[PDB]
Formats: sequence, structure tokens, C-alpha cells
Amino acid sequence: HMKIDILDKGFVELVDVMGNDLSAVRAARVSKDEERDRHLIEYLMKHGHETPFEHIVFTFHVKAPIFVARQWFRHRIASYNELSGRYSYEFYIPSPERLEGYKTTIPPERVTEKISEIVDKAYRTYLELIESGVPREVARIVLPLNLYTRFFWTVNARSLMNFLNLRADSHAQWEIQQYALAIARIFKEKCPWTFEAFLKYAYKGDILKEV
Amino acid sequence: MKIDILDKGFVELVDVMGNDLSAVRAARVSFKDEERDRHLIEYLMKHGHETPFEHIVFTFHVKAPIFVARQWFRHRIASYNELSGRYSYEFYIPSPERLEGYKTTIPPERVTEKISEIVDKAYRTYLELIESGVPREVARIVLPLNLYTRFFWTVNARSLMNFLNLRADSHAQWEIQQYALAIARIFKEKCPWTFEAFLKYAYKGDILKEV
Amino acid sequence: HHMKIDILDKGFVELVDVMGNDLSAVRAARVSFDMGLKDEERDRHLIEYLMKHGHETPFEHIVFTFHVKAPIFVARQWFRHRIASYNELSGRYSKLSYEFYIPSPERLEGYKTTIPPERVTEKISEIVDKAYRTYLELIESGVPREVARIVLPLNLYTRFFWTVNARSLMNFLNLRADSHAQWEIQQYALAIARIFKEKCPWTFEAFLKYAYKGDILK
Amino acid sequence: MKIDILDKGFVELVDVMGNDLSAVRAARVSFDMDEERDRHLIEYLMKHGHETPFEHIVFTFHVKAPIFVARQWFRHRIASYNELSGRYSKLSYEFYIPSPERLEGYKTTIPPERVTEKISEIVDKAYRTYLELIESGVPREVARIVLPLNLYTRFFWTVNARSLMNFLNLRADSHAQWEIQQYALAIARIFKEKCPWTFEAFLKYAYKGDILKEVQ
Ligand SMILES: Cc1cc2c(cc1C)N(C[C@H](O)[C@H](O)[C@H](O)COP(=O)(O)OP(=O)(O)OC[C@H]1O[C@@H](n3cnc4c(N)ncnc43)[C@H](O)[C@@H]1O)c1[nH]c(=O)[nH]c(=O)c1N2C=O
Ligand SMILES: Cc1cc2c(cc1C)N(C[C@H](O)[C@H](O)[C@H](O)COP(=O)(O)OP(=O)(O)OC[C@H]1O[C@@H](n3cnc4c(N)ncnc43)[C@H](O)[C@@H]1O)c1[nH]c(=O)[nH]c(=O)c1N2C=O
Ligand SMILES: Cc1cc2c(cc1C)N(C[C@H](O)[C@H](O)[C@H](O)COP(=O)(O)OP(=O)(O)OC[C@H]1O[C@@H](n3cnc4c(N)ncnc43)[C@H](O)[C@@H]1O)c1[nH]c(=O)[nH]c(=O)c1N2
Ligand SMILES: Cc1cc2c(cc1C)N(C[C@H](O)[C@H](O)[C@H](O)COP(=O)(O)OP(=O)(O)OC[C@H]1O[C@@H](n3cnc4c(N)ncnc43)[C@H](O)[C@@H]1O)c1[nH]c(=O)[nH]c(=O)c1N2
Repeated sequence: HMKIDILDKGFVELVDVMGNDLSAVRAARVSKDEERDRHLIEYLMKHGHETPFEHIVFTFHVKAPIFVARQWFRHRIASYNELSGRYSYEFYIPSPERLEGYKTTIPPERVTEKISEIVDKAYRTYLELIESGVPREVARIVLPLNLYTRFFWTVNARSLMNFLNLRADSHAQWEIQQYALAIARIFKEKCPWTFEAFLKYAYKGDILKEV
Repeated sequence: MKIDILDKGFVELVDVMGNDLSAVRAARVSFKDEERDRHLIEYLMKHGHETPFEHIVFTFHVKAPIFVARQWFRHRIASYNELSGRYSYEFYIPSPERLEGYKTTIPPERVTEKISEIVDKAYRTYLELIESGVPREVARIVLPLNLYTRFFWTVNARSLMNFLNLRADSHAQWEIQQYALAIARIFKEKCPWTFEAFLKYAYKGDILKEV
Repeated sequence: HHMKIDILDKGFVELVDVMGNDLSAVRAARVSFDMGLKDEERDRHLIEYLMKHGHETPFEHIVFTFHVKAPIFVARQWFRHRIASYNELSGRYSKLSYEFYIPSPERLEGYKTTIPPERVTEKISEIVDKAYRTYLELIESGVPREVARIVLPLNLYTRFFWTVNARSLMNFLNLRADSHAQWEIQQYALAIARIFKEKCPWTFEAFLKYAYKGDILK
Repeated sequence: MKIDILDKGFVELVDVMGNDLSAVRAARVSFDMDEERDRHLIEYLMKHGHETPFEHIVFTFHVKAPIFVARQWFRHRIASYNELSGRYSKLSYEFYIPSPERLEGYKTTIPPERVTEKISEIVDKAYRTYLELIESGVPREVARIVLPLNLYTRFFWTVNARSLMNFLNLRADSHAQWEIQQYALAIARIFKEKCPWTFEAFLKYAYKGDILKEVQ
């Protein structure tokens, strides 16, 4: 499998894929020739005939902090299956470099330490409550937003391109930009013609034209 | 895998992503044993845990009369790409057996002939208009509802099961029931555990428990 | 809430109901900053800002219900818009009335025909008359409606209720209120745009200026 | 119409389009078409699974809920949401503190009153850390990651009667977490008030949960 590490403990892993660039060509024509088929992909992208790209589907396995997953799960045109907090416990601790370009009254390394401290105290409280007989669904409410979760994400190339427009962009939070770069990399590997046509004609973000 | 329907129709499997284990994987979130896995499929189906079945996706190539495709395209939770009537000619002629169980004042063979006569006259009216310089988008409005169309259908196992509940049923028009039987057969071949578990616990129709 | 626009020879687009207006999108957007409605100038500015920068989810809180009478070839195209709700007349249970879209000779203006446009109109009426007569003969003889209706041409009128939010409605206008779309659906999309303009003037104006991809509405 | 939920939460009806008769109109168009016949049609639609007419009834809710509740709720894709952003808003001291009664029926080695206190303590410590980071110049989007899952959020929810009934089947049920059950009871109450025939028919023929057939 194709697996990209994200943040300190996260990842994006390709689980499955149905189709490639020719799946959109076949769907558009309702039925190869490299030059005519690439020309069609570009024609579809430039004129907004996006429905043929829905016949390309991906399944990802993603490990991400809850604050990142909350943003991600806002994308309704997809399928999700997530780990339940009701039925390990790792946390995203930003490195001092996350604060590069910000003027802080305390050194960036003390911000990292303060974050570790509060997650350690939160986690210890959670374990103490669980050991005391408190149900998991109640005890987990003390856990911070940087707690890592895992989910399977099934999405088609059209909804994936919408996700890249919105998340592979400087206005999106830096943490989800990182995940969106890994999504774009896997997408580019499986659908190079669709990805190149997307960048040239439909892509509304900024970071994929620079990175 | 291709199944012939009606006089000139078909259902053909173009592609598939996943199998029964894709739903097992999604329910667990991980990327066990055959008996435990088959038991989990049944457990998910009996308790209405349907989201894991969304990670199994199919692409079909369907050739169907427009009156059948109009009913089929009412299923919004799926992807379609159809032949265009403006730019992109065979018709569904029911056999006398289609009227078995109905008391008609004219012989069922005369009904078949009357239907052929209409398609012949409308088709020739269409060709006359086209030859006279009338644009295709205008001339085609005279064509009857039994005109065959072709489409690509990308659907997940969850929306496919909803389609079987509604169309592989005696309340659905007989013509779409024929198409739904072919969809059920391809589904059964690719996902035998999901299909078997669906029939036992979730299936609301009647014809799949008889045919 | 009520509006009705006549389309083609026998069709229409009628506004049945509407939930919200421009301020519904303002309220939905402001939750982001823990705020709500402010003043008319600031609120109108926010609508334009949302539209220009692609902040489309607030426009989903504005919903419309339409009652449409359209030929089946138009409705087939329309029903491809999945992010909406539909309830249509059934050819299986209803006895179909003599209503078909007959294009007027003016529909072929700009086209060189070997027969007069008036004869195209007449040829269309003749084939629909024969198809309709065959349909009535079959249902009178005991053929089930669901079988007898298959002989009916694509210009047969249908009726449907359409519940759609302002975001999906704007997608519909981008695709159908455009010169590449068939002239008949363009007519329906103009009526949809006109009702939308009346109920959501700020959203409509911002759509035309920043997001609208078609040509005919400009 | 505003219903208070938990210690600081709520469900408020913002807007509604349609009523029971909206579903009656949508259904009768099939056949090119009084109170007793209309109520009978609603029951017929519900019992035979004719659900699309109920999509023409739409609601807008304004909900204040803890993030762990909002996370489960937002899993309902057939709806529209607009939420408070943790990136642009300065967060207020609004956290869900369960009362000792939340642990009734559970054998704990510490008193339930100590569980409530332990939750408040860690909430107080995490909130103080958040404020210290924010005051130090740490961007909000980074600083808020230390905040616990019981932090309250606010959102607008636009949903039709069909997706709302799916939500009640799954959340107004004893298998759903107690906290979201509370929210689903308030949703059911507002739905019952606006669509009494649809609600009554739903309970009698389509409702798969348990708590709405026991709780008034
Ligand atoms: C930089 C940034 C900041 C913020 C946010 C996002 C970004 C990038 N978002 C999330 C978006 O609103 C949206 O949910 C997401 O981008 C998915 O964005 P989205 O585009 O709505 O994705 P989708 O997958 O749900 O749907 C895919 C497509 O399907 C259509 N669609 C689907 N369901 C529909 C329906 N019901 N009605 C109409 N059309 C519908 C529509 O065309 C849509 O593009 C916020 N949301 C919010 O509530 N408050 C906020 O402050 C913010 N903001 C801070 O986080
Ligand atoms: C025997 C029979 C007779 C008739 C018809 C059908 C049959 C079987 N149908 C079609 C159905 O109404 C429905 O469109 C279709 O079955 C898809 O049926 P459907 O069940 O609506 O399927 P979907 O794929 O569109 O969506 C899949 C699931 O997703 C959810 N969903 C999707 N979009 C939603 C949304 N916007 N709001 C809420 N939930 C929504 C919902 O849970 C749904 O089950 C008719 N429709 C109509 O208008 N008049 C009629 O006389 C008839 N009737 C004559 O043909
Ligand atoms: C120039 C040109 C030419 C053609 C076509 C389009 C254009 C622009 N089409 C496409 C077809 O007309 C399409 O079904 C309608 O435009 C419906 O449009 P949406 O998908 O935009 O609306 P819809 O209402 O279905 O969805 C609205 C929005 O939600 C999103 N969406 C909904 N469902 C989705 C899903 N499953 N996956 C990903 N995203 C989803 C999309 O972002 C979409 O814009 C076509 N069709 C055809 O069959 N044959 C043809 O020959 C042509 N030709
Ligand atoms: C008690 C309990 C326990 C859990 C969960 C729920 C509940 C009630 N869930 C969440 C569950 O998987 C699901 O996300 C929602 O609760 C149910 O949302 P629906 O998909 O039914 O509604 P939603 O509003 O998303 O959709 C409504 C209807 O539309 C259809 N639909 C929508 N989008 C679709 C698509 N892309 N494909 C096919 N059909 C679609 C379906 O018919 C569905 O019923 C969960 N989840 C989890 O990940 N792990 C877990 O451990 C649990 N545990």
C-alpha cells in the first residue's frame, strides 16, 4: 500500500481504488488512444462536465486529530467509518516550528510543553475515571481535541477534487493542508491526466500550483 | 458479466471495488477469520449498521428503455452518465406474454403489433424531420418512451440494496423488476455474504425470496 | 408565497413555498464568529463576500418548493439534479390527458428547412395525435396503463413538485440558464431564476456578479 | 420554540417550510390529484414506505451542544450545517459537566460527585491553558486543540422530515449515547408540534427506536 505519514503520528494510506483516467473517458463516451483520451479529460474539465469523474472511486485509511477529522467529515459527498469513543490513545503535539512566523510572549518550545502537559493530565484523568468504573462514553469527554482518531474514507474523484479545492489551500488550517497534500499525491499517482487537467482548468486553491 | 433483459436490453458489470471483506474492514477500521467475518456481516445487516457496505462500489453499463431509465434515475444516491438525445435507434416491443393475466378486448399479439406500428411511424417521422433540416433536439421529441437508451451506473452496495428493496418487488413495474433481478445476480456473485445477509435480515421486497 | 410563470405552449413554473430569504444565509454564516444579523449594508456586503469567496453552505438554509408542468424530455434533464427532492405524476396510475408540447413554427427560426416550419408543427401534432389515440385504444381494450403509455412521445407533459435549496438551485441555473442547454429547458431555468431573484434579491445579484457561469441571465 | 438540554445546551426552532399537507400534495400528484382522507393518506404513505413526499417538509434548527454530541450529529450527511469556528471565534467557558445522576446504574469505586468534580477540574485546567496560550500570541486554531470534547459548540441545522425521521430512528433510541438521546427528544417534540399526523404515523408504522414509544 501507498502510505504517507502526516504530522507527528498521523497518516493517509490508500486502501483501494476503482478505475483510473480511462474510467472517466468510458463514462463520458458511455462505452485506448492516449492523445484523444487525454484531450477528452481536458475538454470535460474545462467545460465543467464533472459527472464522468464520479466513476473513479478511492478508499483511504486516515489517522488524524479530532479537530482535523471534524473539518474533514464536513464533506458529505463521501462515505466514512470511524473508530468509536464509546467502545490506543495518541495526541497531536505541535512542534515549535508550527509557531514559525508568530510573535509569542513565551518561547515556542514552552507552547509544545504546555500542550503535552495538559494532554498528559487529561489522559491520566480519563484512565483514573475508567479504572473507577466510569463508562468510556462519559470518561472520554475530558479528552482534548488533538486526540488522534482513525477512519476509512470512500470518495469519488469529483468529490475528492472539491476536497482539494477547499483543503489544499492556504485558507484551510495548516494541519488539514498537510493531509490534503497527501490525498493529492495519491490522486496524481492513480489519475495523472485528471489531476493535470484539474490543476490547469478547475483547481481554485493555491498550494498545489506551488508545492 | 452480462445479462440480457427484455428484447434488446442488457446489464453489464464494468467494474467493482471491494467485496464482503471491504465492509468487514470498514466496520472494524484496520486494513479476522472467515466464520467471524461472515458473522460480522450478518450482525451489521440485522442491526442496521449500513455505512460499512458503502465501501463496496460497482460500475454497471445498462441498456434500457427510457420509461425504465426515468424510474431508475430517481435513485439519487448514485452516479450516472447517459447517451445524449441532442447529439449521441432500437425500441422495446413487449411480447404477447407481457399481457398474461389481463383480459383484453383485442388479442395480445395485436397490442405487440400496434406498439411496433407507433415506433415505426414515430421513427420515420423523426428521420423525415432530420432530413428536412430540423435539429435533432427538436425532432427527437416525437420519439416514444420505449426508445432504448444506454448509461453507466456507479453505485455503492448500500444504495444498491435500497434499489433492490424498491425495484426487485412486485409493486415496481415488471420491466424494471427484470433489470433489478440482473443487478441482484451480479451483486450476489461479487458479495455473496452481504447478499445472503441482505435477503435474511434487511430485504423488504418479495421476488428475490421466490426467484 | 406565490408566483406563476407560463412556459412553452402549456407548461408552467409555480412557486408553492419558500423557507428563508437573504438574511437566512447571513444568520447561517455569522455563527462562525459567534455573531448574528447586523445592519442592511453590512448584511448585503456579507452576501457578496460569501458569494465572491465561495462560502456556499450558508445558501443551503434557503429552500424553495416549485410546482412544474414540463414535457418529459425537459423533466428527464431536470431530474438529473440529484441534490433536490421530487414528486411526480405517475404514468403507471394516472390516466394521461391530451397535453403535449407542440413547437410553434418560430422554434425553427434560423434553420434552413426543406419543408415550411408550419408543416413541421403539423407533422409533430399528427404523430402525437396517432400515439395518443393508440394509447386510449389500448387502455380502453384493457391493456394496463404502465404498458400502453410506452407508445407516448417524449413531448408529453408531466407535472412535479421540486424542493431545492438556493445552493443547488444556483448550480441548476449555471447549467440550464445557458445557451448550450436545450432552448426548452433554458425557458424553464429563466422562470426559476426570476422567482429566485424575487425572493432572494441580494443572493441573486451576488450570484450574477461573482458565481454565475452561464450567459443568458446576464 | 426553545428547549433547554443538559446543563447549558439547547434546541431552538428557527424556521419551518410546510406541514403534513405538504406531504399530502406531493403524494397526490402521482394520480394527478378533506382532513380525514388526508390524515389516512399520511398513514398509508408511512406504512407502505412512500417516504419521498415527506422531503417537501423542511426545518431549520439552532443547536447548542457539546462537541462529542455534534461529532455524532454531523455524521448525518443528508442535511445542511453551519457551525461556530474554533479557528476564528474566542471560545467561552461553556463545557458540559455531567451531574452525579449521569452515573446512576453504574458501580464506581469513587463517588459520582467526585467524577463530576474531576471533570470540572480538568475542564478548568484545559481552559486556563487555552487562555494562557491565546494571551501569549498562539493563534486560536492551535490553542483550541487543548480544549476537551465537552466544550459547547453552536450550529444551524437544515433538514427535511425524511432525513429528520432517519435521525430519530438512530438517535432517539437507547443504543445512542444518552446525551444525544436528550437532543433527539427535543427534535421529536418540535417535529410533533409542526407535523402531528406525520409524527403519529411515524411512531405507529416506521419508527425503529424505543424511547419515543415510552417517553411522552
Ligand atoms: C477555509 C475553510 C473554512 C471553513 C470551512 C471550509 C473551508 C474550506 N467550513 C466547512 C464548509 O462550510 C463545508 O462544510 C466544507 O467545505 C465541505 O464543503 P462542501 O463543498 O459543501 O462539500 P460536500 O462534500 O459536503 O459536498 C460536495 C458538493 O455537493 C453539493 N452539496 C452537497 N450537499 C448539498 C446540499 N445539502 N445542498 C446543496 N448542495 C450540496 C455542493 O455542490 C458541494 O460542493 C466551515 N463551516 C462552517 O460551518 N463554519 C466555518 O466557520 C467553516 N470554516 C472554518 O472551518
Ligand atoms: C413502486 C414504486 C412506485 C413509485 C416510485 C418508486 C417505487 C419503488 N417512485 C419513485 C420514488 O419516489 C423514489 O424517487 C425512488 O424510489 C428512489 O428512492 P429513494 O429511496 O429516495 O432513493 P435515492 O437513491 O434517491 O436515495 C437513497 C436514500 O438516501 C436518502 N435520501 C436521498 N436523498 C434524500 C433527500 N433529499 N432527503 C432525504 N433523504 C434522502 C433516503 O434515505 C433514500 O432511501 C415514484 N415517485 C414519484 O415521484 N411518483 C410516483 O408515482 C412514484 N411511483 C411510480 O413510479
Ligand atoms: C457540457 C456538458 C455536457 C454534458 C453534461 C454536463 C455538461 C456541463 N452532463 C452532466 C449532467 O447533465 C448532470 O447530470 C447534470 O448537469 C446534473 O448536474 P450536477 O451533478 O451538477 O447536479 P446535482 O444536483 O446532481 O449535484 C449538485 C452538486 O452536488 C455534487 N454531487 C452530487 N452528487 C454527487 C456524487 N455522487 N459525487 C460527487 N459529487 C456529487 C456536485 O458537486 C454537483 O455540482 C451530461 N450527462 C449525461 O448523462 N450525458 C451527457 O451527454 C452529458 N453532457
Ligand atoms: C448507536 C450508533 C452507533 C454508531 C453510529 C450511529 C449510531 C446511531 N455510527 C454512525 C453511523 O455509521 C452513521 O454515520 C449515522 O449515524 C447514520 O447516518 P445515515 O448514513 O443513516 O444518515 P445520513 O443523513 O448520512 O444519510 C441518510 C440516508 O441517506 C442514505 N445515504 C446518505 N449518504 C449515502 C452514501 N454516500 N451512500 C449510500 N447511502 C447514503 C442512506 O439511506 C441513509 O439512511 C457509527 N459510525 C462509525 O463510523 N463508527 C461507529 O462505531 C458508529 N456507531
